[PDB]
Amino acid sequence: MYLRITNIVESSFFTKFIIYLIVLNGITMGLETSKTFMQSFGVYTTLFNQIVITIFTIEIILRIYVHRISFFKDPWSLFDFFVVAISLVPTSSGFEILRVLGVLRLFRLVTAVPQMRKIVSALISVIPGMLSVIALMTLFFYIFAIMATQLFGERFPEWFGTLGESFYTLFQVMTLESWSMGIVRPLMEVYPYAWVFFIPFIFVVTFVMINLVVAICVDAM
Amino acid sequence: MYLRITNIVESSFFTKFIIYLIVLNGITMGLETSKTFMQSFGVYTTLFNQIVITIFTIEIILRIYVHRISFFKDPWSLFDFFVVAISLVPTSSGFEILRVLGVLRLFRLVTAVPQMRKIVSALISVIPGMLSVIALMTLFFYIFAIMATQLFGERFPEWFGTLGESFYTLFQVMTLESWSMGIVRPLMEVYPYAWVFFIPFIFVVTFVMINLVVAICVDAM
Amino acid sequence: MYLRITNIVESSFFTKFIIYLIVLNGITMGLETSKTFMQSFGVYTTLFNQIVITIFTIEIILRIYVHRISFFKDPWSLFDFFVVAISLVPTSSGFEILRVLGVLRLFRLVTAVPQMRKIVSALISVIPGMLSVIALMTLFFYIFAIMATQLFGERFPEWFGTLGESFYTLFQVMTLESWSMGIVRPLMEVYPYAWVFFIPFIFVVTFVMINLVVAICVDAM
Amino acid sequence: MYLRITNIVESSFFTKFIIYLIVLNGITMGLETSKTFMQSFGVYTTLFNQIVITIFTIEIILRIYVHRISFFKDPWSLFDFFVVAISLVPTSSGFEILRVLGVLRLFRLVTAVPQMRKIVSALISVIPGMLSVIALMTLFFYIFAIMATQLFGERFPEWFGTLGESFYTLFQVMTLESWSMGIVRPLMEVYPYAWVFFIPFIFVVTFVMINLVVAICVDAM
Ligand SMILES: CCCCCCCCCCCCCC(=O)OC[C@H](COP(=O)(O)OCC[N+](C)(C)C)OC(=O)CCCCCCCCCCCCC
Ligand SMILES: CCCCCCCCCCCCCC(=O)OC[C@H](COP(=O)(O)OCC[N+](C)(C)C)OC(=O)CCCCCCCCCCCCC
Ligand SMILES: CCCCCCCCCCCCCC(=O)OC[C@H](COP(=O)(O)OCC[N+](C)(C)C)OC(=O)CCCCCCCCCCCCC
Ligand SMILES: CCCCCCCCCCCCCC(=O)OC[C@H](COP(=O)(O)OCC[N+](C)(C)C)OC(=O)CCCCCCCCCCCCC
Ligand SMILES: CCCCCCCCCCCCCC(=O)OC[C@H](COP(=O)(O)OCC[N+](C)(C)C)OC(=O)CCCCCCCCCCCCC
Ligand code: NA
Ligand code: NA
Ligand code: NA
Ligand code: NA
Ligand code: NA
Ligand code: NA
Ligand code: NA
Ligand code: NA
Repeated sequence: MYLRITNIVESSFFTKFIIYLIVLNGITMGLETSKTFMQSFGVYTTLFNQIVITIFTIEIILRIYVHRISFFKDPWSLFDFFVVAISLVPTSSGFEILRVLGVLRLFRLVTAVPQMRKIVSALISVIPGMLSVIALMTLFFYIFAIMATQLFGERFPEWFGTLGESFYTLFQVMTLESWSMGIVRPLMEVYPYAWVFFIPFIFVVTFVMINLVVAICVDAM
Repeated sequence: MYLRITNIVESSFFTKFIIYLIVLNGITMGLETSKTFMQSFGVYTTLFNQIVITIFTIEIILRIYVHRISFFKDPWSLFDFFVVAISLVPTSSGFEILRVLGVLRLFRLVTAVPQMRKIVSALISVIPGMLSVIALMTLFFYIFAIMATQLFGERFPEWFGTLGESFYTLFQVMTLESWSMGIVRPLMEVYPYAWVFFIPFIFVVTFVMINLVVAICVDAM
Repeated sequence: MYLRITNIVESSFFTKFIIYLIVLNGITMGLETSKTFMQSFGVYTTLFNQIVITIFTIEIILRIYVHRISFFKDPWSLFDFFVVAISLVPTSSGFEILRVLGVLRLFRLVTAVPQMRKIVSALISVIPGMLSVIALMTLFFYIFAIMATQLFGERFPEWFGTLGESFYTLFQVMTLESWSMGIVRPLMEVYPYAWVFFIPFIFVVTFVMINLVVAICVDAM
Repeated sequence: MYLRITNIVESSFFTKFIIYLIVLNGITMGLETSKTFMQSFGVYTTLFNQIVITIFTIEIILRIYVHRISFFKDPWSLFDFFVVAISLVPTSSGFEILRVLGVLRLFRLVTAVPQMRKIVSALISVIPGMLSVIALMTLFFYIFAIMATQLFGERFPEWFGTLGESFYTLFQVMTLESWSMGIVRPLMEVYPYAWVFFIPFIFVVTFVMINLVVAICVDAM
């Protein structure tokens, strides 16, 4: 019977039907946002959702027999697998984080549809030639996060009280968001030389970012 | 008589006259801004405006006889047509949006003048090789807008109470405007892990923008 | 005697002496910033300044005889000329704007020193192949400035009350500075669809900027 | 005995041991951040730290005998030397800046590990072909800092009262952070034409940054 199901799974109908459900489930997910819609067509949509996930677990099961070991060596299938399993976890229990991560299954639209695969693939293939710079950056943040924590955390707990708060804050400074009016001007009211820490930080982190972007421009070319 | 008008329309004088009215109408539109100017030369300018639009409907009518089917297959002509038709709708009725969309006819300066067409054309031709990325991005926002709405909308209605509000807020975050001091620091006062949602969002959305620009740099070359 | 002065003007000493005064005057200008320095060495520096400008008017006069018509066809000489004339206007009278524009003479360091000329020249030569885009942008701003003025100026005078205030505000939105928390969120409290005006504005203006930068990247390459 | 130590120092074990201590010290530096961890394992970590720095002074001393004059002509060795010497200065005395600059020794991970050297080297080699532009920029800030100080410092001391304050504020404006809502809108309430100073400043400074990046894009290619 292997070939009988294999010709189902491999068919255009099968794929088109799945893509059809993605778009349908996607639309219905946005409708579940409205409190109004849910007081009317609430149960309609709730049952519709348990229907789709069933059709998708079957689909994933059918796909696995047809592909066996090849399935679990396909990034796109693994994604499909993990995103459907997330969606499988019971409505209650633990936390509702899982209930929300369910919406991630709309990314199956990238999986099921080629051309989307193409862009995602292109975007991703750029990432390996970045990891050395990313690593450098992460070491850099880690070193300045520790300095900021022990230089400013006592008198500025919310922003630098903790290694994590300092990472967060340093990230924010990197995006240049309120770095002066909101963080460094207030800091200087106690520590007039705080600028000797953040200006060089901003220069480096910006300089790197420019280089990182240049990398992708030159390397893709 | 066809050719008699065709030599009018196709002439150098004709175009130069029209461009002359654009610049004249454009200048007059900026003066209609001054409350002072309107209490003096109010009626002067109001009559001048109904005159020009008449001259432009004639022009569009003349252009259509001379070009017929070719006219409505010319992007620039269509623009000219639609931007003049907007301007034709009566002074009152419905809303005053139409009175304002009238000023869009100054983009007729781009139509009437070559060299302008060229740059607009150059800018636009870049857009097809972007739609896959734009599509990816739009799906991306939609998935995160839905997550944010159901994760933050209850306790943060202004920013995430509604799918549209979440789209808006997520857009703002993408521009990096006040994303931390204005949105994510407040959110974390209730949801200490909100940062697990917005930092990866900012990374992805930034990464893409960088790639999108790299695309245009490499692809234009 | 022409050649006698021409060999003075053309000498290394002459140029080196002038550059020496630039750096000296530049340093002294920063010292004139200190209220403390001026209560001590105030008169020392004040006389020193009238000395230098004299040496520079002579220099410009000497240079003109040696170059005649060629002088006033040299951008760098013209700059040198106009920046020294600004500096010549009496200490009082009219406004003190002139007293401040004097510091612009430190840009003579770019003039007098080659290599600086080289970078400035390189930076400038890029500008012609931008003017079509700049023109487009300026028309664009002008059209949206007028729309914003008549859509938001009544209820938001500070930001859109006037064509100029609208230009200013639209510029600010373009830099993405507080565009949402500071301008468009407040606007939406009265005009819930204000977002239909500013989001498309931001997209266009950003898109253009990206293209403009791409232009310089591809064209220099 | 020279060669006896040279085979120690030059060995694979030796380097691997040192990198092992870097990562160990780095990890331990991040734990010294926790107030909790220090009341427990406080002395454990404090002793561990004086141990490592000893091991590193030995290492630097061993490396110097093996390399002599070549050592102090190696950028990476010099860094190693200076970053370890910082770490040597006694726990108290003067200020605690030295205690903090100690954490800079984690950049030893860049020294000790190849591939890291490569990226740092790649990033740095880009800097020479920038110094002309940096120089132009520095002159530029200096001229405008002086203008801003004497135009705005009297009525706006916090932001422009002093040449250094003006440098700081002008830097912030360059990052575009709150330049309008936070600095130029307030300034205009007293000086309605302040915009004639900051808009052209923002244009020039932005233009240059764009060019500077274009330089690195074209020049790296
Ligand atoms: C890799 C480059 C970036 C690394 C640069 C790190 C430099 C850190 C700058 C210090 C910023 C503020 C730190 C600070 O503690 O505040 C200023 C202190 C004065 O306060 P402090 O003495 O700490 O005691 C606090 C008492 N209170 C609350 C009443 C002020 O007094 C000072 O801290 C003065 C600091 C001036 C010397 C710093 C210049 C050294 C640059 C590093 C050179 C080697 C690496 C490149
Ligand atoms: C490639 C094309 C790009 C065009 C470049 C755009 C440059 C436009 C600069 C206009 C900026 C002036 C705005 C301003 O100063 O405040 C707004 C004022 C309102 O002041 P207000 O006190 O209410 O009354 C003015 C009194 N009056 C009429 C006797 C002068 O109201 C006015 O000033 C109205 C002045 C409007 C003149 C605009 C002329 C631009 C030519 C347009 C060329 C293309 C047309 C399609
Ligand atoms: C590679 C990226 C790494 C992250 C991927 C997923 C990792 C999942 C970690 C999540 C674990 C912690 C999240 C969590 O506990 O939920 C926190 C809240 C839900 O409310 P909750 O904190 O339980 O209620 C406290 C407030 N109260 C008591 C006053 C009601 O809701 C929140 O704000 C959580 C923040 C959202 C993050 C949860 C995952 C969404 C991220 C999906 C996209 C990530 C990149 C693609
Ligand atoms: C290529 C290298 C890049 C390295 C990647 C950097 C990622 C580091 C993530 C650290 C973020 C965690 C920060 C955080 O959660 O809050 C700060 C806490 C303070 O909390 P606290 O309540 O005060 O006490 C902690 C209790 N304890 C010790 C028993 C666990 O204090 C701590 O959590 C201290 C934890 C520090 C562990 C850091 C390990 C990073 C390895 C460094 C590798 C390179 C070394 C040269
Ligand atoms: C191509 C760029 C075009 C601009 C180039 C130069 C054009 C010169 C136009 C200046 C004419 C108007 C300036 C002016 O009136 O001075 C305004 C104030 C001085 O105080 P003032 O307004 O007289 O006092 C009123 C306040 N009160 C009564 C309470 C004391 O001080 C100010 O805030 C004026 C704002 C500074 C602009 C003056 C020129 C400096 C720009 C130099 C760099 C421009 C680009 C390189
Ligand atoms: Na301030
Ligand atoms: Na703050
Ligand atoms: Na805060
Ligand atoms: Na807020
Ligand atoms: Na808000
Ligand atoms: Na506001
Ligand atoms: Na305001
Ligand atoms: Na302020």
